[PDB]
Amino acid sequence: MYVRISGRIRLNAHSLNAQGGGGTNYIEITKTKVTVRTENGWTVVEVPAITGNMLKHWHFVGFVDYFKTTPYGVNLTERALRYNGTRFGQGETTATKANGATVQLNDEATIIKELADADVHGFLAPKTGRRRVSLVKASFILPTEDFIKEVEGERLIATGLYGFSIVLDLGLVGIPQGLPVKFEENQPRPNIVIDPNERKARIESALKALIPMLSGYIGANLARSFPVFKVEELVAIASEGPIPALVHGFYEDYIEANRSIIKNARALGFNIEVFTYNVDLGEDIEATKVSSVEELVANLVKMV
Amino acid sequence: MYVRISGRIRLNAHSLNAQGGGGTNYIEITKTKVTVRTENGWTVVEVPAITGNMLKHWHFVGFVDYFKTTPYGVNLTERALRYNGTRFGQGETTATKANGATVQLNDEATIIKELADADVHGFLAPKTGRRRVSLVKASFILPTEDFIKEVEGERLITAIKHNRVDVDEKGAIGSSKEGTAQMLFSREYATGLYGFSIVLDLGLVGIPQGLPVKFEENQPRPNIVIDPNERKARIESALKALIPMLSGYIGANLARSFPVFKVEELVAIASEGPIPALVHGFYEDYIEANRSIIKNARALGFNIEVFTYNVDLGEDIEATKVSSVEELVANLVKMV
Amino acid sequence: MYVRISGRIRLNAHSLNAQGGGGTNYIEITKTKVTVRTENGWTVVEVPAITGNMLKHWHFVGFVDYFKTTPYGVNLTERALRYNGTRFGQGETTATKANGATVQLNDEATIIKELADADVHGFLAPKTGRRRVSLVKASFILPTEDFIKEVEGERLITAIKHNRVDVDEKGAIGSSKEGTAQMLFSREYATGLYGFSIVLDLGLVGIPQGLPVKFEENQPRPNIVIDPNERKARIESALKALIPMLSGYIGANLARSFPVFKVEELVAIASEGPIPALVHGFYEDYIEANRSIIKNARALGFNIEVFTYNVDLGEDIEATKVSSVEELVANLVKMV
Amino acid sequence: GWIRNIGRYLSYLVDDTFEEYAYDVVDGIAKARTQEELLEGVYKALRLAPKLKKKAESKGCPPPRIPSPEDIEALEEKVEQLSNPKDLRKLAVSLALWAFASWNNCP
Amino acid sequence: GWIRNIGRYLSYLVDDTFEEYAYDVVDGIAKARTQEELLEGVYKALRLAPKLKKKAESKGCPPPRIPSPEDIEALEEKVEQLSNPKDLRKLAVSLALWAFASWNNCP
Amino acid sequence: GWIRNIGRYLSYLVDDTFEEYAYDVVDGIAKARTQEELLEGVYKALRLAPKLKKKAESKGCPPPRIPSPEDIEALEEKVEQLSNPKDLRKLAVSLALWAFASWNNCP
Repeated sequence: MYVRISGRIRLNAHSLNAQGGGGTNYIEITKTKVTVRTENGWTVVEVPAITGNMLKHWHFVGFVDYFKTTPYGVNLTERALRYNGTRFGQGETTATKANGATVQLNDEATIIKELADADVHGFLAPKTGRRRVSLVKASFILPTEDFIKEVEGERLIATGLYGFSIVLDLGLVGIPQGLPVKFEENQPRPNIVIDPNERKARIESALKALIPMLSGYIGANLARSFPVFKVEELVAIASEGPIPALVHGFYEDYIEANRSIIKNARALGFNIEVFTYNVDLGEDIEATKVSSVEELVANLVKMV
Repeated sequence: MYVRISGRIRLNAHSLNAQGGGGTNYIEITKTKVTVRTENGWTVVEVPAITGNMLKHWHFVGFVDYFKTTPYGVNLTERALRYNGTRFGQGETTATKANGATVQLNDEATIIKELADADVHGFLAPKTGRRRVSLVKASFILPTEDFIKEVEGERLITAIKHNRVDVDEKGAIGSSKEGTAQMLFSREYATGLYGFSIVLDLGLVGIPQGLPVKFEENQPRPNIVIDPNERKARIESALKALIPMLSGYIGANLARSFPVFKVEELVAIASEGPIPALVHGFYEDYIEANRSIIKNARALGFNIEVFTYNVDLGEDIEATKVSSVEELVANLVKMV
Repeated sequence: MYVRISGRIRLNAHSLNAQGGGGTNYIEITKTKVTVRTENGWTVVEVPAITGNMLKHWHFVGFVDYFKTTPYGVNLTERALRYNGTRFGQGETTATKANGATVQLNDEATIIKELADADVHGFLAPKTGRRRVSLVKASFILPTEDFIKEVEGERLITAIKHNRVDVDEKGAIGSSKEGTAQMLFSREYATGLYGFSIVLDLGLVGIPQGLPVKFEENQPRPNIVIDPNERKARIESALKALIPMLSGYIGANLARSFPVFKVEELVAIASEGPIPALVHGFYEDYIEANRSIIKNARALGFNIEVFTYNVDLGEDIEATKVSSVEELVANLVKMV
Repeated sequence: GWIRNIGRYLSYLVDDTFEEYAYDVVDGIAKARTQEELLEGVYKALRLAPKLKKKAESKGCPPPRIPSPEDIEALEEKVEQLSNPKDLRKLAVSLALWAFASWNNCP
Repeated sequence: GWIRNIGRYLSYLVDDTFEEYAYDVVDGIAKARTQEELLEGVYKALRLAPKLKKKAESKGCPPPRIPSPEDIEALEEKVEQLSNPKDLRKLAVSLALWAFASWNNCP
Repeated sequence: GWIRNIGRYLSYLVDDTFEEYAYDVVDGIAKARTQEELLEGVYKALRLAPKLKKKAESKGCPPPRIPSPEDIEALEEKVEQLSNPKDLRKLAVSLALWAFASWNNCP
């Protein structure tokens, strides 16, 4: 169920990702340099953008906020209810839960089973050496090429049109990194330590954790800024197994790349079905048109 | 079945190939120095780059990922399941099978029979000295010099400072005495366009290095020890392990960065017999070298066929204009 | 057939010919000191370089690779198939063919009749004392003098550290008591503009050194023990063995490094008889020396064929402007 | 005196256990010809002190005695009074005098 | 005399039953004319100690006996107590007696 | 008296049935009127022990007997107490004569 979502969103009057500045009065939004051809030689321009760290943290908080509803939310770390980006301490050798139980940091098959954040977003254990790769990968929300090449100035400082290419490889959740696949008698099966129903519940929870993503709940300083949020266009791919990653919206000729990859990916013989919003993606391909966000995730959780 | 692919790919706002920083708050990207003509005497310029050892590492992980799906995927070591690039340690006198069986480290014929990953990637047991050359070789990923000669500065590094917040059950930041596991976690990003020249040699897979070819009656034939079905399955797996190569699965720290990726331009040649290595996409004028090195190869009489994307390469050469990388994989698997 | 090729090439991000740091984690590339005028008295400088033993070894490798495809590829040593550098050791009084035939080390005429690798690259058995001077001579790959004197620094070593991360079956980093084979393994990398002058002498292939010329009635003739068709096959294989040199198949660590390879310029002289050696491209001023030597050799009456790539080489001298490296081999081999 | 401490520190850089080996810095210090090379080698050697301090408690070994600022501020004028390399070379090997001592770093 | 242990170490990299055969260091220290070259050659031979330490257990031989510290404090003032090269050469080359003999190193 | 063994060793590089004819080393032994050049001649003589080691078995005879360690620890205090060159000549010329003889080195 390796899902990829990428699109263009118009962000107006946003002050997300404050640099801090050491607590001084003057705080400025961070700058990242991006290269654009402009047909007269590649040139790098500094623009305001959103880093992947706070995007991933917002994915954390959305997941934990919309995962408490299910009755399987008992197995949750107390650091998650406080919306903490830190997962484990520098010198912490044990983990405690909301009920108050104690969990050791050995036999990763148990860390994956009795922990929630560690299973879905990975974990790092400096002492015992336990480590799990995060199943969620967040890109950088960069300004689109057309707006930068046509603005010919207007430093803003922000506002404009940005793009996102969020990707979720949640097909391995609930399966420990130690033994991903087990062979009974010359037959591969997924070593799902938890009962299948909890694995499903994690699947629906992760799929519908996208609600506080396109609703204007991204970034920092939301208590005073609340930028005008409006989804312009998006495209999503679900598939079932390993598929090529969807391209980000920074480039201008992205429709052609998306349609080409979808069509020839179907040509290889993969169960490829694409969801579109404000993107034609041609007519010869089977692209499902969705005009909002709620029915998109509703259809995403249809076949879980 | 030798695959030669090279070209340009654009990677922006990326932190591939982090140096580590020695376990401190400041972690940066490894940098290398490269010579550029600049039309006024060759000069050395420093720039972040990508080492090819993790290119081999993740071609390995793609190999195992796309080959365990095959029915013949039982033939693995336990380490390949964990996606670990290490193959054999100094004290490893035996290898544990994926299904729980045990194998020794002698009679390389067997080591390539029941093991496929070490067969296609080489291995080493220091105690007994068993050796196999890796059937795949990795090129270094470097920024194309035609862009370094244009940036005239522009260090490519941002070093954005983002800190992790940690509080106790009372919502207190704390101080240094309590620890609180509060470290700055400062990491730098890079952007631009790089070149890739990953090269694959699938003609020698499944063949012992000691006795590549045997003679029954003064005639040569390859020392095929396994069933050709497993051979073909390994060929397909190796060729379609390129899918998580030109999709955005190169480098390091994919969980938080996930660099934006697109294929700027690519050229591939396959043939059947030994062929020269193709020129890198690092150089500005690589296209002329490519067209020459393929047209002359055709002239001498090598059954070489060329696939192209984003370059015309002229009109006198029969070049297949591919559309992307996975349909390119289909085109390569058309021959087997 | 005395062919001489020399020119300038660029090598970047390569760990070729690594000294290994005396067997430790820090592995470093071999360095050589060279003298440069600097118009103020000759001064020495330490720069990394690649020795010619490497060049001769992969010349042997390419010769084997391009000779096994020929129908006469049976006549090869069993160790040549596995790319063994050594030809004969201390205690081997006999040799084994690819098919397993036993061969004595007496009357070297039959040795070169039935071995082909030893005929072209020489051999020496200390127990029997039978000697053979290698018919190919290798020049050292040094960076060009002008480039070295133009940088006044920039040692061209990056010292990129790249370790091995392994955990136990539970996923633990471990400590020194358990070992875990965790090292640092820092390796330094080189870049620059080098020159090459690999030369081949094919006028004595298939002829024993004891009596190179036979007389029937006061008339000289070459003493070829083998059938002449095998002589053409060996000559063609040797000529085409340089294909995996100007493409990036030179040096060690070909799996992870794969040096970024291209030819900046080159000059070749083929001729038929003995000719003066082509001067090395290390010197910044080898071009006018080359044109003077070829012009004077033509004046003396030497039927030399001159080929050039990226070198004007004057206008009066009849030189064929080649297009690539492999078609240059085609030009060399039409006249056999 | 005035040399034992810096040599003990440099031995703490590379010794038995303490799996952080960097021979490049000490090699460059030994072969340094000018004052700038010696200064940059000293700076590179001193840059690794936080790593050694962090690794001190990672294996239970006693913490390494960090060289005092007095030593480096004294070297500042003890190197910057010479005119020829011949007189500094032995200084370098004096700096390397304790590179491979049989010190009881972790008794 | 503090010479025997350093001779042991120097011969550990020249003697038989070891695969490291590079006597450039002993030749360099033997041809010593000034203060600095003898020290740098001796420490060049010295830096190969971890190779010996990690290769001794491969063949089952006991680990090599690294020169004791007192030896390497004692070497210094015995070199700086002299100024004439005539006395310098004796102590520069006196360590090469022990490099070549026929004792037992791997019982 | 720790002289026969070193004489045998000096013979082994001068005697027949070998390939290595170094009269320079024994000549340097003979005409070395002072301690340091005595030592240097000894070093040049002992530098060729591995050549003898890997040359002896080529013709199958038993390997040569290098002087024992005690043979080496005797020489230093034998020569250091020598003050005037008058008796310093006696040892040098005696062990020089011990080089030339006609015994069976190895069958």
